[PDB]
Amino acid sequence: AASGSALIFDEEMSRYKLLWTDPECEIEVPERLTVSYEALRTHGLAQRCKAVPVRQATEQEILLAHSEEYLEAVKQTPGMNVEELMAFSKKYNAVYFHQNIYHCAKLAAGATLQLVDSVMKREVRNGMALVRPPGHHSQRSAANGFCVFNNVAFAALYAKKNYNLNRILIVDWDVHHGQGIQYCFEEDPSVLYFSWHRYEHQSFWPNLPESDYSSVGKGKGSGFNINLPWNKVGMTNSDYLAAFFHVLLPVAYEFDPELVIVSAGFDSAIGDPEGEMCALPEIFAHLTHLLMPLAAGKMCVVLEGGFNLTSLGQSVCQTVHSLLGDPTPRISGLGTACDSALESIQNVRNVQSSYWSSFKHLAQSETNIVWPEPLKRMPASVRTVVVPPPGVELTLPKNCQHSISESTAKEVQRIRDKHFHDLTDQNILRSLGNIISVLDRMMRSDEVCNGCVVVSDLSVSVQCALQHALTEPAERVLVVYVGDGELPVKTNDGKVFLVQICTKEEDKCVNRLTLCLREGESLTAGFMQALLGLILPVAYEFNPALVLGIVEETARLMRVWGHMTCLIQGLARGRMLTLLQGYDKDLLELTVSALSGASISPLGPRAPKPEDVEMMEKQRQRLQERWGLLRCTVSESW
Ligand SMILES: CC(=O)NCCCCN
Ligand SMILES: [K+]
Ligand SMILES: [K+]
Ligand code: NA
Ligand SMILES: [Zn+2]
Repeated sequence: AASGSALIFDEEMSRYKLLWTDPECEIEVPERLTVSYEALRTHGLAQRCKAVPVRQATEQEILLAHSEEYLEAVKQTPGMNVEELMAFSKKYNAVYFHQNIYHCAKLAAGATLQLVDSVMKREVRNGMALVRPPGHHSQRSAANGFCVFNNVAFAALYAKKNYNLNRILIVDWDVHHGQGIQYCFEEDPSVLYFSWHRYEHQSFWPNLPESDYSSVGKGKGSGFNINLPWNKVGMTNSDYLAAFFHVLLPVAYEFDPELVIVSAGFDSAIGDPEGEMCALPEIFAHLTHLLMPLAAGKMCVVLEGGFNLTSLGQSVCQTVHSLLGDPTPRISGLGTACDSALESIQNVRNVQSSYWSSFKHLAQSETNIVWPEPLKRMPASVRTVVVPPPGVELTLPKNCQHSISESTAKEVQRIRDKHFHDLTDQNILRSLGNIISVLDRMMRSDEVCNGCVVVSDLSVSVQCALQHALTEPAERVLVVYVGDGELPVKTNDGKVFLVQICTKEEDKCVNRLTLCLREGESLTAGFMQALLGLILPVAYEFNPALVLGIVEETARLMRVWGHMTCLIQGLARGRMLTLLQGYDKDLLELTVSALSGASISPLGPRAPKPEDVEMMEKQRQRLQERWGLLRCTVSESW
């Protein structure tokens, strides 16, 4: 199984720049690359990546996406003087040429292809290419918007040709529309393109009618182009995460790509002069994290734009941190998307409702500048500690470890002699020492991040885990419970949110999300739909300090548990304690595997039950006034 993250970079791509006055182009500078790599070096991230050399894209590789006439014309720019380079540049929109830019464009393209090969040959899990010039605006026969050749379009076409891939997802979180990518694949259903972008009702460059939400692709490609226009500046973390939970992710997990390519422009970050958005660099840690369960983690991140040298370095670092599996930073202050974003979100969901299962219920009435410096991120010495039943030894990943001090044993006796007088079952009393011992390593030590304990008696286990977390203190605790019945969990004072997956149904508490999913073959689609559209929005807004997972022994869990514990590690810096009632070798191994940051096997294929969709939207109705990140329509004003 693949391990490690590639970092592809070369100083040569910094050796072309603008040679005449042009305020439109002067923001695209060599230092974008140098500042980004040096930021990775400063924080020790570059040294943890597998360096892979750049190469030149060949002529034949360039012809995958560009015309012979355009290549031939660009191939002549190395021989041009300054006056001739200016005249050549003025044939195109917002792009400049330089004696060395043709060379650098072939390197940017070759670097991208190197990244695709390293990931697809399983030599690395994932990676990032820091390249200049950017690519996503370039077109079959035109340079455009600082881009000469379309690096990310190359990558998808190359992955199709050489690895026979049938489904590729391109995520373009740059603040500009990648119209070159859209045109490239607009008729191709094998490539799903998603783009958000500053649009302002077509008044923002590149001012194209087809960058609007109504361009869904053409022909056999209808539905595989998703545009989410931002019609006001100042979009925040909440807007970006609402886009992901309510548009991108439901479509991505349904599509089930075999490879993910990110057009990663960080001009969507606070401080950027082109974007004027307000999302913090930390959000890219989560945008990366939320996509990593796709395609068994095979993700190729390719630099596009980003022009505030400081937000640029910090957002690059947050992305590589997540590629390396480091714990995600906590995002505070999340809430409803703004009205203009909710309007863009409802509009794209409505037009896409003809093509995607997650949105299908919408089609019928019956169903319907300064910001703080990012904190340090670093992997735990031992990421995951495990406490199997006594005697059971397992083959653990190299970053896991098996489980009991005297300090702890006195605490268990104190807890026993106060709250469980009649308790003598020394197997339960063992698990209490394990829970307290594991939690203390999780909360106190930076050396342990999360853990999993097998228990026998849920009530005493859950009470001791929760109460020990709440007095540490962990300001807030998110409980995720798979099972029926009521637990010793009080959700009245706002310190606990309880997500419960059951079979019965329910309650009026707004600190509680109960999901009664009908048994059958459609539960996997239903669970994933609840996870992305309900569980994750609430969990993100709640912002817990610890996540407590609980699985009843009586409980189609194996198919989705791994996706949940991977995605839920976006909360609480990955600090999750899972209690498994009873020994199940497979469930315990999958839990440890996902907690430790291993790749998750893809879901494959379908469509969920209408009764389940109805049940889920009733929950959204009931909760979205308190938890606004749940909202995916504009609220009705009085
Ligand atoms: C790569 C990129 O972000 N290009 C933006 C072009 C701006 C034109 N005003
Ligand atoms: K974009
Ligand atoms: K397409
Ligand atoms: Na110009
Ligand atoms: Zn851009």
